[PDB]
Amino acid sequence: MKRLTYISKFSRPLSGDEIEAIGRISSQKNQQANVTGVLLCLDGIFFQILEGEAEKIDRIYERILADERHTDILCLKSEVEVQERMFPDWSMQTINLDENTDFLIRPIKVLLQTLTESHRILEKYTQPSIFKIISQGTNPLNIRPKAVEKIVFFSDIVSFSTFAEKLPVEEVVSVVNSYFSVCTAIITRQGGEVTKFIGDCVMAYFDGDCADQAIQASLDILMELEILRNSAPEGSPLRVLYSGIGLAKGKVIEGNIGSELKRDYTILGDAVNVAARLEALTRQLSQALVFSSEVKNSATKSWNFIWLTDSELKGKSESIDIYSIDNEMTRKSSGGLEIARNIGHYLERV
Amino acid sequence: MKRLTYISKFSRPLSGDEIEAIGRISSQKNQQANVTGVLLCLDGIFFQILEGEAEKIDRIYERILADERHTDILCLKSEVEVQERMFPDWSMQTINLDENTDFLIRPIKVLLQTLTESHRILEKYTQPSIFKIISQGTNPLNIRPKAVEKIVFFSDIVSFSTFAEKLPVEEVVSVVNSYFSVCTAIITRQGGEVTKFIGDCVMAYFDGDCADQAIQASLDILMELEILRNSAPEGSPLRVLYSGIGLAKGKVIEGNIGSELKRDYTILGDAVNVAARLEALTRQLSQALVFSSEVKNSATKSWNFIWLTDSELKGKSESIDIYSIDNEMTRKSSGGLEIARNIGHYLERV
Ligand SMILES: Cc1cc2nc3c(=O)[nH]c(=O)nc-3n(C[C@H](O)[C@H](O)[C@H](O)CO)c2cc1N(C)C
Ligand SMILES: Cc1cc2nc3c(=O)[nH]c(=O)nc-3n(C[C@H](O)[C@H](O)[C@H](O)CO)c2cc1N(C)C
Repeated sequence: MKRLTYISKFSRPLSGDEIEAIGRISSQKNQQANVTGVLLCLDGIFFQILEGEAEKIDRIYERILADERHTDILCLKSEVEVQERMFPDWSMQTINLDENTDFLIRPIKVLLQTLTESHRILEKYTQPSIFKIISQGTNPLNIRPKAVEKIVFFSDIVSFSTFAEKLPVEEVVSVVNSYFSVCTAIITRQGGEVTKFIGDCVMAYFDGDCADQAIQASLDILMELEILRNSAPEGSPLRVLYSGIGLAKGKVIEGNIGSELKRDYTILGDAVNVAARLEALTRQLSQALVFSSEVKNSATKSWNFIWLTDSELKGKSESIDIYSIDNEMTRKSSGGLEIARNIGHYLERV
Repeated sequence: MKRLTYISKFSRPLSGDEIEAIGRISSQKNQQANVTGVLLCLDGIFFQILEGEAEKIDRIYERILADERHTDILCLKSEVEVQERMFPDWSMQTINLDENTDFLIRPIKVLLQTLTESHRILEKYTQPSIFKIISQGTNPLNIRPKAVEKIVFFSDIVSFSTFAEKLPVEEVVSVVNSYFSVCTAIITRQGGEVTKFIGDCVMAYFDGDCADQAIQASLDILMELEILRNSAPEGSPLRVLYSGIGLAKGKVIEGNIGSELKRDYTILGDAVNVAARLEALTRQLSQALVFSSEVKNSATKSWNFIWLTDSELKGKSESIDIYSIDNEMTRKSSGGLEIARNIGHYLERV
């Protein structure tokens, strides 16, 4: 079978009566499906273990995930090869530790709480792909390195040094984090993975056969930033936030790369270098979005490709043909590269 | 008072009798010091909460940290402003959950275990500075951004593309991770912080008044790699592993930078760019280690500085004077940059 173990946070307060009530209705709809498990709660935190049929389990959990009485739902463990059940006795036993006064459950309550808020902290510092992998039923640390084709995405803020020059530290961080949120949301919805931030640069990747998603995610980012600029308060740093984006494609190594005590599940390869180099040429080329020939040809949609240049770098000494896409949004975003050359004054007066 | 909460792993097996025995001797030496708390164990994992006087607490914990009957000791929480005690009743009560059969502690045992291995996984993906900050009694997520002077360290592998060209993926990752371990150990012991890996590049920083530690950590790395090369098996990829290092100094922003769901506690500033640019010139300059004028002058030891060049980049259009240090190790390491231009053949035959 499949055994899922998750934790979540109360969206708003709940009383034992509502908790127990969710317990009962849980047990019933569970008995119907031969699903077994436990539900605990401790100071506004839910713990649950559910076991049963794969298709059954995922369907319950899809409903648990869209239920608005809890949030920050995180799968701690997914076992997909289960043959045994740990909670044969309960369709959905519920244990409210808040009310518990028992002598040994007490020291155990404060451990749980401390373990949990700690885990919550680490979650915030943890790459998204790690929890994906965990929810797909694998331990990230056990994945062997592998060669894979990827589209690599690289982006940064135009004239970011002017920002950090002129703005108080809290505004600078605020601006960068806004940027990073915009990119991460759109890249994730489009099926990609944001893998690293460095300075004000985003690095991400999509599966090798997803050039169209890479390009679209990028056009969407340009669009989102345009909404954000024209929507921002008067004098806002935000009104002159502009990005350059660079796309490349290549075979890369995917896996656990790092020192002994600290690793990233990430990629490593020539395409990472190429995408970064491409993004850096967006100033010279006056194109907010630049990508390689291979990204272009690997694309299968009717994009309005424009040949930009024949350019050198690296490497093997061969010139690489560089492309963008011509439409209202890239034109506006490309014009924004010029604007961004001279925002020091504007920024000065925030 | 101060309340410390940590978890650790059994270095080797222990029986309840040894566990309880550590409990008793714990309770006694604790009663002596007005220290209170709890010790739990669950399948080869120790949980402990200790409360008492700051100087008392740190002294016990210094002894706990160097005790070889457990490992992977991680402080989950440090409270330094405590006025109340949660475990007034026990100098060191011990609760072995392994033996427990109680009806509700049972579902609680499997939660603890799952929460814990999960937390263990995330630890591996988590920056070192986060646990430092936690052990110093602060929640990393609550630290406001701040301007600070830093020496930024940047390093990478010479001709790394030849490696990823010629070597199987497992060897490539093995080689990079070896590199990253060597740098991280030495940078950490010398008081610095490795903050990010990107491709095969390390980025780190030291406090602004620690140029001497920055330089020494770097010389030590060159030395460590030399030991590693000349110590490696015949034909090993390792025997042609070489690094270039770049040091810069400047005022930077330190803080939580990232999207909503994923952040790094890191730095951001011109000095980060400058150090990277400096490291890239190590090929041109034929100097394994290059650093800026400011790093030099901020240094207070009798280093054997050699002026390298007057170089341009960035930025503000001003030429920056670039330095290295002249001794047997930098000379050997600088000669290694030439060697590394032509290791494709050697690597081919591994
Ligand atoms: C902690 C918690 C546990 C839940 N467990 C279950 C569950 O085990 N089975 C189930 O069908 N539905 C559940 N639910 C919610 C149910 O999916 C929905 O109430 C109904 O099944 C939708 O018809 C749970 C909800 C919870 N809330 C408080 C966040
Ligand atoms: C789980 C565990 C808890 C410990 N707790 C304590 C403790 O609470 N107080 C203390 O003085 N010493 C301890 N110790 C170890 C002691 O520091 C040393 O045995 C002596 O104090 C050194 O004289 C603990 C050791 C442990 N091992 C099994 C990893």
